[PDB]
Amino acid sequence: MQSITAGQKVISKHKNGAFYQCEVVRLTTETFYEVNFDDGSFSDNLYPEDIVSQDCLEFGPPDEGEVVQVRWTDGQVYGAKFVASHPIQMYQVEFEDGSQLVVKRDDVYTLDEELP
Repeated sequence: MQSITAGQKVISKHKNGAFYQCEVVRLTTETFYEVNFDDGSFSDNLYPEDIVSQDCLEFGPPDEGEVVQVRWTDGQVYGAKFVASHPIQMYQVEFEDGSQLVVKRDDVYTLDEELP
């Protein structure tokens, strides 16, 4: 399948929920953290700044297995153990209204292809 490059016109969903033509402004790598909470539940999509026991933006990820504290979706702090750091290629897109999103490869379509 096709690689997508910066400056290409593509089709993707706007924040309102409908597909429009947009432009790829830049390619980015986003780094997600994976953790096992103390109750045994698992998260695969934490950001580095969500670790509140150490400064991961300045010093990089925890060691595999390391005890951490996490600021969660409810705004509370929970104990966890660090599992892994998972980098993903993403695509910053811009619509005619000036709005922007950062999205996964599977959310972008070429002008020539059938939707969805």
